[PDB]
Amino acid sequence: MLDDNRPMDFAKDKNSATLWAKKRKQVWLNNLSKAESTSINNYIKNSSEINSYSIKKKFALDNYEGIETLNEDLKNISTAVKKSMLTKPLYVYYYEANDKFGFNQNLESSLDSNIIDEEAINNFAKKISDTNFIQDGFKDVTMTEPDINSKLPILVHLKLPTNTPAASYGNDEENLRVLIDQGYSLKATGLSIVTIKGKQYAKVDADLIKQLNFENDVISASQWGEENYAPWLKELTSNELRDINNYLGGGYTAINKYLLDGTIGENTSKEDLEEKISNISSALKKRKIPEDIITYRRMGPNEFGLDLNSPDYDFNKVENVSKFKEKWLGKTIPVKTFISTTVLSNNISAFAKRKLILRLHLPNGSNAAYVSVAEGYKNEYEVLIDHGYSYKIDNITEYYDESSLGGKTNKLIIDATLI
Ligand SMILES: NC(=O)C1=CN([C@@H]2O[C@H](COP(=O)(O)OP(=O)(O)OC[C@H]3O[C@@H](n4cnc5c(N)ncnc54)[C@H](O)[C@@H]3O)[C@@H](O)[C@H]2O)C=CC1
Repeated sequence: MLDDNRPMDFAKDKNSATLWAKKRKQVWLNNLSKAESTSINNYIKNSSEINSYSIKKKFALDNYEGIETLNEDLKNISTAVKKSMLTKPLYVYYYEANDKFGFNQNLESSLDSNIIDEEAINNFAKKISDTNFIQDGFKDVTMTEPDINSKLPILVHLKLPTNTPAASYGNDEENLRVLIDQGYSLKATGLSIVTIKGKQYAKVDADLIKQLNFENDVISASQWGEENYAPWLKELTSNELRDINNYLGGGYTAINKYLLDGTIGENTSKEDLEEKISNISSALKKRKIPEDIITYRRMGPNEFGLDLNSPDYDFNKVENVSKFKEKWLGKTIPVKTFISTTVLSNNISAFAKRKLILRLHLPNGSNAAYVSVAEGYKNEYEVLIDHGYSYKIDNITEYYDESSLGGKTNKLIIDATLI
């Protein structure tokens, strides 16, 4: 009922925005548990810390204790906002940085700070297409077109669909914000220039979408693999099953080395390698990925032309993160090798200290399989991707892994699209 006579978009009508939010926020607060009241209060005081923490937690090792009360806030904020789901779409607004669209070209013209550079905006148009932008942590927004200057170059005009958990909160009763639950992504649906207060901003029209992404959800992940790839396991020829099994159990080292640059062990044969590759690849073509899905990979430095002892690989120095972002952002990288990925965001013991975390949008219809359906892959959550695809690099986001086992280092989250 609270959405009855509001529009989908309040535009600049700050007064209508307020009336709607007030009645909504009052009812929602009286529906909260004390633990939820407290956690939403914590989100007002330090939303940044909480959101940063959600990232650390999801990419952690299994035995990650973390910080107790922020585990609580993560849960309570999530259950809180689910008590305030929209009954019809709501457009919302917020100023945004270059970073969140993986864009590092200045959008301002050099001549007039009020005027957007034409070639910049053209590259931006290319860059934001064919990409779902994952939004980490919670996202709080506003109800109307901002009326004040921004130092940021972009205005996002974001459509929240029906049933989005989206709660009215805040200290300023005449400018209540909207608190959006975890787990969502952004898909652009338009680009234009808007002029607010004499200045031009790049306006991104976008839809808020939900991609399948299990993060730490082990029960859901495996249930998905079983349902979608047990028949696949049934149909494997003997040799296909054998050589998938060889690959998985340690054969990958020699197989991907060979795919990468043709290396053969002296006791190894060329023909054995080619036969193994042909049986694995043929297997990976038998049942296309049935729905868009995020998968993850702890990547070694060699995958970006870096050695473990290369100086450029020290991401604890600000300068090295910048030159890496300079080098790979927007780039398409061919992948000659099979790609071992995991559908869980969890760090993995054998690869705990790798600094490069792939977060891959794996499209419907890709030649890949949930191989851990096979017997004796308890605790394995692998999707294996056919060789010869490519990475479109969408974004690079740093976070700091404080853990002793993780390597007490900054690490780079590489959002990418398989093409
Ligand atoms: N790495 C991961 O996140 C996952 C690993 N696994 C399991 O781990 C084992 C595979 O270990 P990995 O080291 O991931 O195998 P891999 O053959 O992909 O990696 C071997 C080494 O070669 C490098 N490399 C890989 N692809 C390359 C390319 N295109 N160009 C240049 N260098 C490249 C890697 O950085 C790594 O140092 C398998 O048993 C698999 O089941 C399973 C799921 C995910």
